[PDB]
Amino acid sequence: SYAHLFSPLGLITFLRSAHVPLNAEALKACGAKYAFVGVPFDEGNIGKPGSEDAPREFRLITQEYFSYWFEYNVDLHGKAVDCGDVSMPKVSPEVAHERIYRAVREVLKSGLIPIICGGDRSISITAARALSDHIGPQKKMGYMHFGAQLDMADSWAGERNLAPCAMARITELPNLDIRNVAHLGARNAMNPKDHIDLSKERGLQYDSMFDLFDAGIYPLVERSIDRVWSGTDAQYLGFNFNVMDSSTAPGVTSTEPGGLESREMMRIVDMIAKRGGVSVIDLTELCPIFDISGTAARLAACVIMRLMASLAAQDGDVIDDKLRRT
Amino acid sequence: SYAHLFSPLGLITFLRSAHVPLNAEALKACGAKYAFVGVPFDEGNIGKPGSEDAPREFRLITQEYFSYWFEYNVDLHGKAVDCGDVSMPKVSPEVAHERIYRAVREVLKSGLIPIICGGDRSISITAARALSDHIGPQKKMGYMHFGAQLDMADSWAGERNLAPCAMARITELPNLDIRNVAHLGARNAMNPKDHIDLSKERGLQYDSMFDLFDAGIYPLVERSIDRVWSGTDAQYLGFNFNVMDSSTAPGVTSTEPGGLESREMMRIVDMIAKRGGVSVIDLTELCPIFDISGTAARLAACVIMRLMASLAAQDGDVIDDKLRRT
Amino acid sequence: KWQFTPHQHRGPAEQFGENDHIYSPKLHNGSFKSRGLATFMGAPYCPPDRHKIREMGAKICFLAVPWDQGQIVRAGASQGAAALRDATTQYFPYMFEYDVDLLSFFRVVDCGDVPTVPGNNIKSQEYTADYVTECLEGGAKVILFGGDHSLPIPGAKALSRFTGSGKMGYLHVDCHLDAAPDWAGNLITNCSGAPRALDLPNCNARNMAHMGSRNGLNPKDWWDFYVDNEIRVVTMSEMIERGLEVCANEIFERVKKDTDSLYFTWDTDSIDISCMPGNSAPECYGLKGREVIQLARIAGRHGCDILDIVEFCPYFDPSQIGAKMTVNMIYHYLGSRAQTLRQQGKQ
Ligand code: NI
Ligand code: NI
Repeated sequence: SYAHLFSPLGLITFLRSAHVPLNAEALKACGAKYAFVGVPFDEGNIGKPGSEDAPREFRLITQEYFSYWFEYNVDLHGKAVDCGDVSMPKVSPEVAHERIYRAVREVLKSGLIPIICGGDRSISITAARALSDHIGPQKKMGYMHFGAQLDMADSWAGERNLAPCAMARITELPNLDIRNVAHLGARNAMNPKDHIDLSKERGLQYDSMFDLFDAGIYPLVERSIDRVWSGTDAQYLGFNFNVMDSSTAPGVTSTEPGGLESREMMRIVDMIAKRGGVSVIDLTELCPIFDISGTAARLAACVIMRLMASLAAQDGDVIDDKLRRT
Repeated sequence: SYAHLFSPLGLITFLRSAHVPLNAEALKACGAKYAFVGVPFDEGNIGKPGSEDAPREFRLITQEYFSYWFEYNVDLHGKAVDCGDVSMPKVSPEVAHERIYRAVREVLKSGLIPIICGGDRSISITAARALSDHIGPQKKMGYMHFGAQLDMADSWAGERNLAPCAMARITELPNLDIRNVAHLGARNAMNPKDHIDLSKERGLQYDSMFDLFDAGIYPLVERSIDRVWSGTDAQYLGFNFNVMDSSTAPGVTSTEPGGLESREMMRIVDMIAKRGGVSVIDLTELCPIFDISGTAARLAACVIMRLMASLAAQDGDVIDDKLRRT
Repeated sequence: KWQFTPHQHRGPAEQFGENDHIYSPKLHNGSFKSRGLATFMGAPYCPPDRHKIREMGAKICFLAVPWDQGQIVRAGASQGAAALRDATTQYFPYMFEYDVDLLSFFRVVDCGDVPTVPGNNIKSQEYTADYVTECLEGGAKVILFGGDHSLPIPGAKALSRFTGSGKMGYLHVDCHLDAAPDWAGNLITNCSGAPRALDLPNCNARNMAHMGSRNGLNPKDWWDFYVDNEIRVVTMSEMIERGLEVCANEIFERVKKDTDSLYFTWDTDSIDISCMPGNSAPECYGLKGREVIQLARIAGRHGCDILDIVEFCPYFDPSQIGAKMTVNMIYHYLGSRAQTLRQQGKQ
């Protein structure tokens, strides 16, 4: 059935996906490559509230798009499923995190790529830890995060697993070599000195926005992609869309002027897709209460959907050209 | 008197311009070069509702501007009149289109350039037909359109005159050679597989948004301007402002990331005005309901007024720069 | 005297560390979620009095001039300062891009707001002039956050007086030319900043400049003022053609040449509507985000005696983008200024 490719004849899910339960067997069998996983978890957020509503609000925007992307000659129909939201208590983060852990492990047991939508930036700690444990100490993982904040607090308010500690915890992962870690977009003053000092002590080779502009952007991004994907067995890719200029991403926890514009992030996605694979896609810190006509949520959506599309294009998982309507 | 050019000593119309009935003889005497015609018709639209209030909201924004454009040393006072709105009947599309058709024929007989503010994109089908019929089969028409969507549905939901069909209808017109047709902006996934197929089959050389970015925009726009204006006796220019980036025009029916910035369109406007004439100007799919600050409407207003100012400067219709308040 | 609490909160879980304000908070979350009683940048409060300023050794005074009733368009700018101050809680006073602790480098203080006399442009502007005068005379450079673009009239007068027999430059960055000789007979509205500056005895055409104009809310007289007085205007067209940096450095050279002081007024409508919807009269075809930050970096390399930022209206903005853009205009100006001073071996 291919009517969905063409102009019409005449459960809120990611991309109008089928629900599959969060079971390794069900997911193995469902035929999709990606499993969307909502994580409306909020309690590592040190700044303004609202990211709890992001997984719902992200889902809605994705429903408006057709599944066929003419630019890549790819159809996304059935390439993803939605496993719903991870079930989590409030006012109990330890348990919350262990539930996120188990969820992500399950999806990776299935051989499907989890697409994780937060919620606050700290969910990536657990998610990344999942991937680490999932591939084992015999294998090498790589990590790339886009964002304006380094999130290299060794602790924050005496605590170890908050959003601004994300990257500090992630780079302690046994099988992630600091050489396979990339962080792109850091700028402005939500970046205290101890985050710089810890970055320097560990050899985190972050690509500040200023570095990026000086390099005409794409060349530096290319070198960072190379370090993350070269000689690694699995790659985690995360987004904080405050990497983007405020104008294109107002609706985020902590917006930041002077960042990437939409077409640049779209160039970047194609450059990532050339490497022909990702193990985990995350996005966090969308914040619909602060959005202007869904600008930010729609940007996030196009980014995640173009990446899926671009990967499929690089796989040669395209549509037969010689197919016409009714 | 040029008192309106300077700081003051002490209806709802496009540019605070005089009203003039929708009448060929009145318009020929009135002195202006352009006639604004609102077309608050929504019933080709299958997407989100709102386009029917754009003519009012567009008129209102244009009230806030001075007539003088120091960049071109042009005054727009008396260059436009406002003919009001075409009288939309009650859920009767065929008779609605018949009325628009007659409205456009009327303005064209006057000599003046209709500015057609929609309303939905489908109004273009009949405005373009009107121009076609005006010039007749002994003459040659050109068509240029800016949009994120090709709108090349031979039929949609088993209908043939809906917004998504618009180009398909327009490219059937007998005196519009496909070589004199341009379409600029196509991106993302509101473009199903048949819109492409049909474009390939009829020889429509659309310039997608990313073709434009790869060519540096302006060189490819210039070639497409050339195809439309060179050899033709009349030119239709139409704008859907989802050609712009989301952040630049949120208030449109179908906003899309990865589009033009405002400065890129201001330069494209000057490139168009260098050809020193246009036969019809349309804009459709402004959707003010979902736009605080009226960002999209303000952008549309500046695009149209700058085009008016730029054509005048090309025509040498400037004000005497030696003039002083005193 | 110059004292503040790192991460604001006093009481049982107060932090005392002298550098705690440039580090991740230790005992609690500071002001990052809940504003509390935040001053600009968490700086000590200091009355706009020349003795107190001088006694604290303050080198930068933040002073809000919320007056928005000198305006021919529409009120709202009076709410700007409050959103600015709130937005600073979302930032540290440390800037890794320049490696500078803005707060301790400048001993910045928050001088509160200038009082207004509603419906009385003349008296409110005299208040502003008096208030700025206390900051200059206390030995500090000044950040003025508007408020209406009437703000450079009392601002430039304060700096002109203080400059004495010296010479003063005046740079005006804006969507609008703001050179009404008068507006319906009124000399001192928000659209006459530049002519009023030119009237000052020690501010000369050759050290004046405008940047950022485009589109058509510029009456011909505002243009004619620049033409007749031979004042460098760099339109938004020229900035884009030649490069922000090239144009910027050129006009900063022009307004600093053989001057003792510089007045730099920066209207937020110079910024593209996509980045700054919360504005008194917002306009497309303006500076992008990265460009705003670059122009502020450039202004900081050069230095000014008074920076004013105006016409920010948070009421017309659903998000934090406007307030945070405006924080960045200031913070990048100060960071760049500190970096430049440190390399020169100076303050
Ligand atoms: Ni101004
Ligand atoms: Ni202005």
